[PDB]
Amino acid sequence: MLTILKLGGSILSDKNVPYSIKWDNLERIAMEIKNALDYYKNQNKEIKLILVHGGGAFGHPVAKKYLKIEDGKKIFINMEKGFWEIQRAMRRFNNIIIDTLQSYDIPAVSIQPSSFVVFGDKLIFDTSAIKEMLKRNLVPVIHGDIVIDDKNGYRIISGDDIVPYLANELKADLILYATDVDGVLIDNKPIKRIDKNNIYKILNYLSGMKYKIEMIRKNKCRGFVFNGNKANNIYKALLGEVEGTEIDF
Amino acid sequence: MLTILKLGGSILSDKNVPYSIKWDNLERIAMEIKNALDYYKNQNKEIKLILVHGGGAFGHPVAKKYLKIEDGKKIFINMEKGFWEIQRAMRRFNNIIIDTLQSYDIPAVSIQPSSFVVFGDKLIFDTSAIKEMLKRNLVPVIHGDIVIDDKNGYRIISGDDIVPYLANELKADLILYATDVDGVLIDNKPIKRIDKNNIYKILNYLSGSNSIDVTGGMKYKIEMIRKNKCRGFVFNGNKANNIYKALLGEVEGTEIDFSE
Ligand SMILES: C=C(C)CCOP(=O)(O)O
Ligand SMILES: C=C(C)CCOP(=O)(O)O
Repeated sequence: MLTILKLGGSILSDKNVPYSIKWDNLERIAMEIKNALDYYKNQNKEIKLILVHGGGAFGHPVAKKYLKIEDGKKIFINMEKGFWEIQRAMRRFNNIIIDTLQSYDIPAVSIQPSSFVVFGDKLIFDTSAIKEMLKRNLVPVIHGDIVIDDKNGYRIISGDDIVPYLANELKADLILYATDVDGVLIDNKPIKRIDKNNIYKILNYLSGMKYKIEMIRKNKCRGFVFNGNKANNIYKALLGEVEGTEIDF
Repeated sequence: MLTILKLGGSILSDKNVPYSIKWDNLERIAMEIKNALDYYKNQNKEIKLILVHGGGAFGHPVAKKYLKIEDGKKIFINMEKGFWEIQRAMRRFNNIIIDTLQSYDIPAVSIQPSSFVVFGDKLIFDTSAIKEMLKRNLVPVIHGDIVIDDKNGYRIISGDDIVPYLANELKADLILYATDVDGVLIDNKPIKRIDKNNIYKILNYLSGSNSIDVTGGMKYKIEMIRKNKCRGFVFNGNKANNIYKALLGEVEGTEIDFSE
Protein backbone atom coordinates (compact mmCIF):
# COMPACT_ATOMS: atom_id res chain seq x y z
CA MET A 1 0.00 0.00 0.00
CA LEU A 2 2.38 2.70 1.24
CA THR A 3 5.64 3.63 -0.50
CA ILE A 4 8.17 6.38 0.16
CA LEU A 5 10.22 7.52 -2.82
CA LYS A 6 13.10 9.87 -2.04
CA LEU A 7 14.51 12.03 -4.81
CA GLY A 8 17.97 12.64 -3.54
CA GLY A 9 20.30 15.46 -4.24
CA SER A 10 21.70 15.98 -7.61
CA ILE A 11 19.31 14.23 -9.84
CA LEU A 12 17.04 17.20 -9.52
CA SER A 13 19.59 19.96 -9.06
CA ASP A 14 23.34 20.27 -9.54
CA LYS A 15 24.99 21.06 -6.21
CA ASN A 16 27.84 23.12 -7.68
CA VAL A 17 25.35 25.53 -9.25
CA PRO A 18 23.32 27.70 -6.83
CA TYR A 19 19.65 27.86 -7.83
CA SER A 20 20.05 25.29 -10.61
CA ILE A 21 17.39 22.87 -11.84
CA LYS A 22 17.86 19.79 -13.99
CA TRP A 23 14.64 20.22 -15.98
CA ASP A 24 14.68 17.29 -18.40
CA ASN A 25 15.56 14.94 -15.57
CA LEU A 26 12.85 16.37 -13.33
CA GLU A 27 10.43 16.20 -16.24
CA ARG A 28 11.33 12.53 -16.81
CA ILE A 29 11.26 11.56 -13.14
CA ALA A 30 7.77 13.04 -12.86
CA MET A 31 6.66 11.09 -15.93
CA GLU A 32 7.87 7.73 -14.62
CA ILE A 33 6.02 8.33 -11.34
CA LYS A 34 2.85 8.96 -13.34
CA ASN A 35 3.27 5.92 -15.57
CA ALA A 36 3.84 3.98 -12.35
CA LEU A 37 0.72 5.20 -10.56
CA ASP A 38 -1.22 4.50 -13.75
CA TYR A 39 0.07 0.94 -14.01
CA TYR A 40 -1.42 0.22 -10.58
CA LYS A 41 -4.73 1.89 -11.42
CA ASN A 42 -5.21 -0.91 -13.95
CA GLN A 43 -4.27 -3.75 -11.60
CA ASN A 44 -6.82 -1.95 -9.42
CA LYS A 45 -4.32 -1.84 -6.56
CA GLU A 46 -4.57 0.94 -3.97
CA ILE A 47 -1.08 2.45 -3.71
CA LYS A 48 -0.44 5.32 -1.28
CA LEU A 49 2.64 7.37 -2.20
CA ILE A 50 4.85 9.90 -0.41
CA LEU A 51 7.66 11.93 -1.96
CA VAL A 52 10.83 13.40 -0.50
CA HIS A 53 13.45 15.67 -2.04
CA GLY A 54 16.57 17.35 -0.65
CA GLY A 55 17.82 20.94 -0.58
CA GLY A 56 19.90 20.48 -3.72
CA ALA A 57 21.14 23.72 -5.26
CA PHE A 58 18.70 25.67 -3.13
CA GLY A 59 18.74 24.62 0.51
CA HIS A 60 22.50 24.31 0.90
CA PRO A 61 23.78 27.36 -0.98
CA VAL A 62 21.55 29.76 0.97
CA ALA A 63 22.21 28.01 4.29
CA LYS A 64 25.99 28.17 3.88
CA LYS A 65 25.40 31.92 4.21
CA TYR A 66 24.25 31.63 7.83
CA LEU A 67 26.53 28.79 8.94
CA LYS A 68 29.75 29.95 10.59
CA ILE A 69 32.60 27.70 11.73
CA GLU A 70 33.66 28.18 15.34
CA ASP A 71 35.57 25.77 17.58
CA GLY A 72 34.72 22.97 15.14
CA LYS A 73 31.01 23.66 15.59
CA LYS A 74 28.55 24.29 12.76
CA ILE A 75 26.91 27.51 13.96
CA PHE A 76 23.84 29.29 12.60
CA ILE A 77 23.84 33.08 12.92
CA ASN A 78 21.70 36.08 11.95
CA MET A 79 18.76 33.68 11.97
CA GLU A 80 16.50 36.72 12.30
CA LYS A 81 17.17 36.75 8.56
CA GLY A 82 18.46 33.23 8.01
CA PHE A 83 15.30 31.33 8.88
CA TRP A 84 13.10 33.05 6.30
CA GLU A 85 15.77 33.18 3.62
CA ILE A 86 16.32 29.42 3.92
CA GLN A 87 12.58 28.77 4.06
CA ARG A 88 12.13 30.90 0.96
CA ALA A 89 14.73 28.97 -1.01
CA MET A 90 13.24 25.60 -0.11
CA ARG A 91 9.83 26.99 -1.04
CA ARG A 92 11.01 27.85 -4.57
CA PHE A 93 12.50 24.40 -5.07
CA ASN A 94 9.34 22.87 -3.60
CA ASN A 95 7.00 24.81 -5.89
CA ILE A 96 9.03 23.92 -8.97
CA ILE A 97 8.96 20.22 -8.11
CA ILE A 98 5.27 20.16 -7.14
CA ASP A 99 4.15 22.14 -10.20
CA THR A 100 5.94 19.67 -12.49
CA LEU A 101 4.38 16.70 -10.70
CA GLN A 102 1.00 18.44 -10.99
CA SER A 103 1.45 18.97 -14.72
CA TYR A 104 1.51 15.17 -15.04
CA ASP A 105 -1.69 15.03 -13.02
CA ILE A 106 0.15 13.80 -9.94
CA PRO A 107 -1.94 15.03 -6.98
CA ALA A 108 1.12 16.41 -5.15
CA VAL A 109 0.93 18.72 -2.13
CA SER A 110 3.46 20.72 -0.13
CA ILE A 111 4.74 19.65 3.29
CA GLN A 112 6.90 22.35 4.86
CA PRO A 113 8.68 21.02 7.99
CA SER A 114 10.09 24.40 9.05
CA SER A 115 6.54 25.39 10.02
CA PHE A 116 5.89 22.64 12.58
CA VAL A 117 8.75 20.12 12.94
CA VAL A 118 11.13 20.35 15.90
CA PHE A 119 14.51 18.64 16.16
CA GLY A 120 16.65 17.84 19.21
CA ASP A 121 16.04 15.15 21.81
CA LYS A 122 13.06 13.48 20.30
CA LEU A 123 11.74 14.19 16.82
CA ILE A 124 8.56 16.25 17.17
CA PHE A 125 6.80 15.75 13.84
CA ASP A 126 2.99 15.43 13.82
CA THR A 127 2.10 13.11 10.93
CA SER A 128 -1.62 13.62 11.53
CA ALA A 129 -2.09 15.79 8.44
CA ILE A 130 -0.06 13.41 6.26
CA LYS A 131 -2.18 10.37 7.18
CA GLU A 132 -5.35 12.20 6.15
CA MET A 133 -3.84 13.37 2.88
CA LEU A 134 -2.98 9.75 2.13
CA LYS A 135 -6.56 8.74 2.87
CA ARG A 136 -7.44 11.03 -0.05
CA ASN A 137 -4.79 9.51 -2.32
CA LEU A 138 -3.02 12.86 -2.45
CA VAL A 139 0.75 12.73 -2.77
CA PRO A 140 2.47 14.72 -0.01
CA VAL A 141 5.84 16.12 -1.06
CA ILE A 142 8.22 16.73 1.84
CA HIS A 143 11.51 18.61 1.52
CA GLY A 144 14.65 19.10 3.58
CA ASP A 145 14.26 22.35 5.46
CA ILE A 146 15.50 24.58 8.25
CA VAL A 147 13.86 23.65 11.56
CA ILE A 148 13.87 24.70 15.20
CA ASP A 149 15.94 22.66 17.65
CA ASP A 150 14.80 22.96 21.27
CA LYS A 151 18.36 22.07 22.27
CA ASN A 152 20.67 23.46 19.58
CA GLY A 153 18.30 26.23 18.47
CA TYR A 154 18.58 25.56 14.74
CA ARG A 155 19.32 22.52 12.63
CA ILE A 156 18.75 21.28 9.09
CA ILE A 157 16.43 18.30 8.91
CA SER A 158 17.16 16.31 5.76
CA GLY A 159 15.50 13.57 3.72
CA ASP A 160 17.58 10.96 5.51
CA ASP A 161 15.98 12.17 8.75
CA ILE A 162 12.51 12.34 7.25
CA VAL A 163 12.18 9.12 5.25
CA PRO A 164 13.20 6.62 7.96
CA TYR A 165 11.05 8.46 10.48
CA LEU A 166 7.92 8.45 8.32
CA ALA A 167 8.42 4.87 7.12
CA ASN A 168 8.23 3.76 10.75
CA GLU A 169 5.67 6.33 11.85
CA LEU A 170 3.44 5.40 8.91
CA LYS A 171 4.28 1.70 8.62
CA ALA A 172 5.60 2.01 5.04
CA ASP A 173 5.45 -1.12 2.86
CA LEU A 174 8.30 -0.02 0.59
CA ILE A 175 10.96 2.70 0.81
CA LEU A 176 13.07 3.92 -2.12
CA TYR A 177 16.20 6.06 -2.41
CA ALA A 178 16.83 7.57 -5.83
CA THR A 179 20.49 8.58 -6.11
CA ASP A 180 23.16 9.18 -8.75
CA VAL A 181 25.05 5.96 -7.97
CA ASP A 182 24.02 2.39 -8.85
CA GLY A 183 23.51 1.74 -5.13
CA VAL A 184 25.80 1.51 -2.11
CA LEU A 185 29.33 1.33 -3.51
CA ILE A 186 31.89 -0.99 -1.92
CA ASP A 187 35.38 -0.92 -3.43
CA ASN A 188 33.56 0.86 -6.24
CA LYS A 189 30.89 -1.81 -6.64
CA PRO A 190 27.22 -1.90 -5.61
CA ILE A 191 26.52 -4.64 -3.08
CA LYS A 192 23.27 -6.44 -3.83
CA ARG A 193 22.31 -6.52 -0.15
CA ILE A 194 22.92 -5.34 3.42
CA ASP A 195 21.57 -7.26 6.42
CA LYS A 196 22.80 -8.05 9.93
CA ASN A 197 25.79 -10.12 8.80
CA ASN A 198 28.02 -8.16 6.41
CA ILE A 199 26.90 -4.91 8.05
CA TYR A 200 29.54 -4.96 10.78
CA LYS A 201 32.26 -5.07 8.13
CA ILE A 202 30.31 -2.32 6.37
CA LEU A 203 30.04 0.19 9.21
CA ASN A 204 33.80 -0.04 9.63
CA TYR A 205 34.44 0.40 5.91
CA LEU A 206 32.31 3.54 5.90
CA SER A 207 33.65 4.77 9.25
CA GLY A 208 25.88 10.41 4.51
CA MET A 209 25.52 6.95 2.99
CA LYS A 210 26.47 5.74 6.46
CA TYR A 211 24.02 8.05 8.22
CA LYS A 212 21.42 6.80 5.75
CA ILE A 213 22.29 3.14 6.38
CA GLU A 214 22.15 3.59 10.15
CA MET A 215 18.97 5.68 10.19
CA ILE A 216 17.06 2.94 8.38
CA ARG A 217 18.36 0.09 10.55
CA LYS A 218 17.63 2.03 13.73
CA ASN A 219 14.05 1.41 12.59
CA LYS A 220 14.09 -2.22 11.44
CA CYS A 221 13.27 -0.57 8.10
CA ARG A 222 14.02 -1.92 4.62
CA GLY A 223 14.88 0.12 1.51
CA PHE A 224 16.43 0.16 -1.96
CA VAL A 225 19.33 2.42 -2.98
CA PHE A 226 19.48 2.78 -6.75
CA ASN A 227 20.41 5.13 -9.59
CA GLY A 228 17.83 7.80 -10.41
CA ASN A 229 19.53 9.05 -13.57
CA LYS A 230 18.86 5.82 -15.45
CA ALA A 231 15.69 6.15 -17.50
CA ASN A 232 13.09 3.78 -16.04
CA ASN A 233 14.77 2.95 -12.73
CA ILE A 234 12.25 5.04 -10.82
CA TYR A 235 9.38 3.50 -12.77
CA LYS A 236 10.79 0.02 -12.12
CA ALA A 237 11.69 0.77 -8.51
CA LEU A 238 8.09 1.73 -7.80
CA LEU A 239 6.55 -1.21 -9.67
CA GLY A 240 8.47 -3.89 -7.79
CA GLU A 241 12.21 -3.62 -8.24
CA VAL A 242 15.26 -2.96 -10.39
CA GLU A 243 19.02 -3.09 -9.80
CA GLY A 244 20.42 -1.40 -6.69
CA THR A 245 21.52 -2.09 -3.13
CA GLU A 246 19.03 -3.58 -0.67
CA ILE A 247 19.06 -2.72 3.04
CA ASP A 248 16.95 -4.87 5.37
CA PHE A 249 16.37 -4.24 9.09
CA MET B 1 3.57 39.32 27.11
CA LEU B 2 2.55 37.53 23.91
CA THR B 3 0.52 39.50 21.34
CA ILE B 4 -1.43 38.35 18.30
CA LEU B 5 -1.99 40.88 15.55
CA LYS B 6 -4.66 39.90 13.07
CA LEU B 7 -4.23 41.83 9.84
CA GLY B 8 -7.56 40.83 8.32
CA GLY B 9 -10.16 43.13 6.80
CA SER B 10 -9.20 44.03 3.25
CA ILE B 11 -6.26 46.18 4.31
CA LEU B 12 -3.63 44.00 2.61
CA SER B 13 -5.62 42.91 -0.42
CA ASP B 14 -8.76 43.84 -2.34
CA LYS B 15 -10.78 40.63 -2.60
CA ASN B 16 -12.39 42.21 -5.66
CA VAL B 17 -9.23 42.45 -7.73
CA PRO B 18 -7.87 38.91 -7.83
CA TYR B 19 -4.26 38.81 -6.65
CA SER B 20 -4.66 42.42 -5.52
CA ILE B 21 -1.97 43.85 -3.24
CA LYS B 22 -2.37 47.10 -1.34
CA TRP B 23 1.39 47.66 -1.41
CA ASP B 24 1.35 51.15 0.05
CA ASN B 25 -0.86 50.05 2.94
CA LEU B 26 1.11 46.83 3.37
CA GLU B 27 4.38 48.74 3.54
CA ARG B 28 3.16 51.33 6.05
CA ILE B 29 1.99 48.49 8.27
CA ALA B 30 5.45 46.92 8.26
CA MET B 31 6.91 50.27 9.30
CA GLU B 32 4.52 50.56 12.24
CA ILE B 33 5.09 46.99 13.39
CA LYS B 34 8.77 47.94 13.25
CA ASN B 35 8.35 51.26 15.06
CA ALA B 36 6.59 49.22 17.74
CA LEU B 37 9.19 46.47 18.00
CA ASP B 38 11.91 49.11 18.30
CA TYR B 39 9.88 50.87 20.98
CA TYR B 40 9.57 47.76 23.18
CA LYS B 41 13.32 47.29 22.95
CA ASN B 42 14.06 50.86 24.07
CA GLN B 43 11.60 50.60 26.97
CA ASN B 44 13.08 47.18 27.66
CA LYS B 45 9.86 45.17 27.66
CA GLU B 46 9.60 41.53 26.56
CA ILE B 47 7.16 41.05 23.68
CA LYS B 48 6.33 37.91 21.73
CA LEU B 49 4.38 38.76 18.58
CA ILE B 50 2.40 36.59 16.18
CA LEU B 51 0.89 37.87 12.95
CA VAL B 52 -2.06 36.30 11.16
CA HIS B 53 -3.43 37.14 7.73
CA GLY B 54 -6.35 35.85 5.65
CA GLY B 55 -6.50 34.88 1.98
CA GLY B 56 -7.27 38.28 0.53
CA ALA B 57 -7.53 38.23 -3.26
CA PHE B 58 -5.47 35.05 -3.26
CA GLY B 59 -7.10 32.31 -1.20
CA HIS B 60 -10.81 32.94 -1.74
CA PRO B 61 -10.80 33.42 -5.54
CA VAL B 62 -8.93 30.16 -6.11
CA ALA B 63 -10.84 28.25 -3.44
CA LYS B 64 -14.21 29.17 -4.94
CA LYS B 65 -13.32 27.36 -8.16
CA TYR B 66 -13.28 24.10 -6.19
CA LEU B 67 -16.42 24.69 -4.14
CA LYS B 68 -19.88 23.37 -4.95
CA ILE B 69 -23.29 23.46 -3.33
CA GLU B 70 -24.65 19.97 -2.83
CA ASP B 71 -27.84 19.30 -0.90
CA GLY B 72 -27.84 22.79 0.62
CA LYS B 73 -24.18 22.62 1.57
CA LYS B 74 -20.60 23.31 0.53
CA ILE B 75 -18.22 20.63 -0.70
CA PHE B 76 -14.77 20.76 -2.31
CA ILE B 77 -14.16 18.88 -5.55
CA ASN B 78 -11.22 18.04 -7.80
CA MET B 79 -8.96 18.57 -4.81
CA GLU B 80 -6.27 16.56 -6.59
CA LYS B 81 -5.75 19.95 -8.23
CA GLY B 82 -7.61 22.11 -5.73
CA PHE B 83 -5.48 21.48 -2.66
CA TRP B 84 -2.22 22.48 -4.34
CA GLU B 85 -3.86 25.38 -6.21
CA ILE B 86 -4.99 26.98 -2.95
CA GLN B 87 -1.70 26.21 -1.24
CA ARG B 88 0.13 27.78 -4.17
CA ALA B 89 -1.86 31.04 -4.08
CA MET B 90 -1.60 31.36 -0.29
CA ARG B 91 2.15 30.62 -0.40
CA ARG B 92 2.56 33.58 -2.78
CA PHE B 93 0.66 36.00 -0.56
CA ASN B 94 2.61 34.77 2.47
CA ASN B 95 5.89 35.35 0.59
CA ILE B 96 4.94 38.89 -0.42
CA ILE B 97 3.88 39.75 3.14
CA ILE B 98 6.91 38.17 4.80
CA ASP B 99 9.44 39.54 2.29
CA THR B 100 8.07 43.01 3.02
CA LEU B 101 8.05 42.57 6.80
CA GLN B 102 11.66 41.45 6.41
CA SER B 103 12.54 44.45 4.24
CA TYR B 104 12.04 46.36 7.49
CA ASP B 105 14.17 43.93 9.48
CA ILE B 106 11.16 42.32 11.14
CA PRO B 107 12.19 38.71 11.84
CA ALA B 108 9.17 37.15 10.09
CA VAL B 109 8.94 33.38 9.50
CA SER B 110 6.34 31.32 7.63
CA ILE B 111 3.71 29.07 9.20
CA GLN B 112 1.82 27.00 6.64
CA PRO B 113 -1.24 25.36 8.27
CA SER B 114 -1.99 23.28 5.18
CA SER B 115 0.94 20.99 6.00
CA PHE B 116 0.18 19.82 9.53
CA VAL B 117 -3.19 21.13 10.67
CA VAL B 118 -6.25 18.88 10.71
CA PHE B 119 -9.67 20.50 10.99
CA GLY B 120 -11.82 18.52 13.42
CA ASP B 121 -14.48 19.42 15.97
CA LYS B 122 -11.23 20.28 17.70
CA LEU B 123 -8.24 21.57 15.75
CA ILE B 124 -5.21 19.33 15.46
CA PHE B 125 -2.53 22.00 15.40
CA ASP B 126 0.87 21.34 16.91
CA THR B 127 2.24 24.63 18.24
CA SER B 128 5.60 23.29 19.43
CA ALA B 129 7.71 24.95 16.73
CA ILE B 130 5.85 28.24 17.09
CA LYS B 131 6.69 28.30 20.80
CA GLU B 132 10.36 27.69 20.08
CA MET B 133 10.33 30.38 17.40
CA LEU B 134 8.83 32.90 19.81
CA LYS B 135 11.36 31.73 22.38
CA ARG B 136 14.05 32.88 19.93
CA ASN B 137 12.46 36.23 19.15
CA LEU B 138 11.25 35.28 15.66
CA VAL B 139 7.92 36.61 14.37
CA PRO B 140 5.77 33.67 13.24
CA VAL B 141 3.42 34.63 10.42
CA ILE B 142 0.40 32.31 10.10
CA HIS B 143 -2.09 32.54 7.24
CA GLY B 144 -5.52 31.23 6.34
CA ASP B 145 -5.18 28.06 4.33
CA ILE B 146 -6.80 24.95 2.93
CA VAL B 147 -6.69 21.89 5.20
CA ILE B 148 -7.98 18.34 5.37
CA ASP B 149 -10.59 17.43 7.97
CA ASP B 150 -11.02 14.18 9.88
CA LYS B 151 -14.15 13.31 7.91
CA ASN B 152 -13.17 12.38 4.34
CA GLY B 153 -13.27 16.10 3.50
CA TYR B 154 -11.54 19.47 3.36
CA ARG B 155 -12.05 22.75 5.21
CA ILE B 156 -10.87 26.34 4.91
CA ILE B 157 -9.08 27.52 8.04
CA SER B 158 -9.19 31.30 8.45
CA GLY B 159 -7.68 33.91 10.74
CA ASP B 160 -10.89 33.70 12.77
CA ASP B 161 -10.21 30.01 13.43
CA ILE B 162 -6.48 30.54 13.94
CA VAL B 163 -6.48 33.50 16.32
CA PRO B 164 -8.82 32.18 19.03
CA TYR B 165 -7.15 28.79 18.86
CA LEU B 166 -3.67 30.24 19.38
CA ALA B 167 -4.90 32.72 22.00
CA ASN B 168 -5.87 29.66 24.00
CA GLU B 169 -3.02 27.31 23.16
CA LEU B 170 -0.30 29.90 23.75
CA LYS B 171 -2.20 31.87 26.38
CA ALA B 172 -1.97 35.27 24.73
CA ASP B 173 -2.26 38.53 26.64
CA LEU B 174 -3.45 40.85 23.87
CA ILE B 175 -5.51 40.22 20.75
CA LEU B 176 -5.38 42.82 18.00
CA TYR B 177 -8.02 42.92 15.26
CA ALA B 178 -6.96 45.26 12.48
CA THR B 179 -10.13 45.69 10.44
CA ASP B 180 -11.79 47.93 7.85
CA VAL B 181 -13.75 49.71 10.58
CA ASP B 182 -13.06 52.04 13.52
CA GLY B 183 -14.31 49.41 15.97
CA VAL B 184 -17.52 47.69 17.08
CA LEU B 185 -19.94 50.19 15.61
CA ILE B 186 -22.99 51.17 17.66
CA ASP B 187 -24.85 53.91 15.79
CA ASN B 188 -21.88 54.26 13.44
CA LYS B 189 -19.74 54.83 16.53
CA PRO B 190 -17.04 52.57 17.98
CA ILE B 191 -18.04 51.69 21.54
CA LYS B 192 -15.08 52.46 23.79
CA ARG B 193 -15.13 49.51 26.17
CA ILE B 194 -16.77 46.10 26.33
CA ASP B 195 -16.64 44.06 29.54
CA LYS B 196 -18.60 41.74 31.84
CA ASN B 197 -20.92 44.66 32.56
CA ASN B 198 -22.21 45.17 29.02
CA ILE B 199 -21.08 42.32 26.79
CA TYR B 200 -24.48 40.63 26.62
CA LYS B 201 -26.05 44.05 26.22
CA ILE B 202 -23.70 44.47 23.28
CA LEU B 203 -24.10 41.03 21.75
CA ASN B 204 -27.89 41.49 21.70
CA TYR B 205 -27.56 44.80 19.86
CA LEU B 206 -25.11 43.25 17.42
CA SER B 207 -27.82 40.68 16.73
CA GLY B 208 -30.54 43.31 16.19
CA SER B 209 -31.69 44.94 12.96
CA ASN B 210 -29.97 48.30 13.46
CA SER B 211 -26.53 46.68 13.71
CA ILE B 212 -23.92 47.61 11.10
CA ASP B 213 -22.32 44.16 11.19
CA VAL B 214 -24.90 41.45 10.47
CA THR B 215 -22.26 38.93 9.45
CA GLY B 216 -21.81 38.09 13.12
CA GLY B 217 -18.15 39.05 12.76
CA MET B 218 -17.65 41.33 15.76
CA LYS B 219 -19.76 39.04 17.94
CA TYR B 220 -17.41 36.15 17.32
CA LYS B 221 -14.35 38.23 18.11
CA ILE B 222 -15.86 39.55 21.33
CA GLU B 223 -16.89 36.10 22.57
CA MET B 224 -13.47 34.49 22.03
CA ILE B 225 -11.71 37.32 23.83
CA ARG B 226 -14.20 36.81 26.65
CA LYS B 227 -13.65 33.05 26.38
CA ASN B 228 -9.88 33.52 26.69
CA LYS B 229 -10.24 35.80 29.71
CA CYS B 230 -7.86 38.20 28.00
CA ARG B 231 -7.88 41.57 26.26
CA GLY B 232 -8.27 42.71 22.68
CA PHE B 233 -8.72 45.68 20.40
CA VAL B 234 -10.85 46.18 17.31
CA PHE B 235 -9.60 49.08 15.22
CA ASN B 236 -9.14 50.49 11.75
CA GLY B 237 -5.90 49.16 10.28
CA ASN B 238 -6.16 51.61 7.41
CA LYS B 239 -5.45 54.62 9.61
CA ALA B 240 -1.88 55.86 10.10
CA ASN B 241 -0.44 54.85 13.49
CA ASN B 242 -3.42 52.80 14.69
CA ILE B 243 -1.37 49.64 14.25
CA TYR B 244 1.59 51.14 16.05
CA LYS B 245 -0.58 52.45 18.87
CA ALA B 246 -2.58 49.24 19.03
CA LEU B 247 0.62 47.26 19.50
CA LEU B 248 1.58 49.51 22.42
CA GLY B 249 -1.93 49.15 23.85
CA GLU B 250 -3.34 52.61 23.21
CA VAL B 251 -5.15 52.52 19.85
CA GLU B 252 -8.46 54.40 19.86
CA GLY B 253 -11.20 52.02 18.69
CA THR B 254 -13.01 49.46 20.83
CA GLU B 255 -11.58 47.71 23.86
CA ILE B 256 -12.60 44.24 25.04
CA ASP B 257 -11.47 43.30 28.52
CA PHE B 258 -12.01 39.97 30.28
CA SER B 259 -8.64 39.36 31.91
CA GLU B 260 -8.51 38.26 35.56
C1 LIG C 1 19.66 22.21 3.07
C2 LIG C 1 18.46 21.99 3.57
C3 LIG C 1 17.62 23.15 4.02
C4 LIG C 1 17.93 20.58 3.67
C5 LIG C 1 18.96 19.62 3.07
O1 LIG C 1 18.48 18.28 3.14
P1 LIG C 1 18.66 17.30 1.88
O2 LIG C 1 17.34 17.39 1.14
O3 LIG C 1 18.93 15.94 2.50
O4 LIG C 1 19.84 17.88 1.12
C1 LIG D 1 -9.50 31.15 1.20
C2 LIG D 1 -8.54 30.70 1.99
C3 LIG D 1 -7.41 29.90 1.42
C4 LIG D 1 -8.58 30.98 3.48
C5 LIG D 1 -8.91 32.46 3.72
O1 LIG D 1 -8.85 32.74 5.12
P1 LIG D 1 -9.59 34.05 5.70
O2 LIG D 1 -9.49 35.06 4.58
O3 LIG D 1 -8.80 34.39 6.94
O4 LIG D 1 -11.00 33.59 5.96
